[PDB]
Amino acid sequence: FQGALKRINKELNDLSKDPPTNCSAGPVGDDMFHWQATIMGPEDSPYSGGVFFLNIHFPSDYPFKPPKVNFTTKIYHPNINSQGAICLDILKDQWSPALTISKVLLSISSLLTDPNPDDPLVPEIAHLYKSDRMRYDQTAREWSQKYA
Repeated sequence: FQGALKRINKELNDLSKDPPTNCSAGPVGDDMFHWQATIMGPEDSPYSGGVFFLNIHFPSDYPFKPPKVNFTTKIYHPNINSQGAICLDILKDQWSPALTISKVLLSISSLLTDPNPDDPLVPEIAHLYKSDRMRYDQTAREWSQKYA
């Protein structure tokens, strides 16, 4: 998309002018299609105080295809797997070119507060979330401390 860079520039400027709460992101190096992000664990969650890094790759077709967002920090969450993949609706079928990386980051932060156990990337964690929520919560706390 001859116009993807202009849009990533628009978004860089606005994540700068009006940043998402408990989040930051920006380019890494001379490669504008490659961002990194930091998300602070939300306080009303077992991720509280944890500091999570994310890798972002904008597709050549951006904003028509969603960014590919991966956690680089290890994390115990039913919608996030070993490779850092995030099962999030707006990264998949609910993407629109009218969405922004800021909105993506805020939805990820909401996902940390409110997991979706019924659309899991990790079945065992999802099951523990539904059946013994404090076991999941304690582990999420342990992992936040060890890895984040």
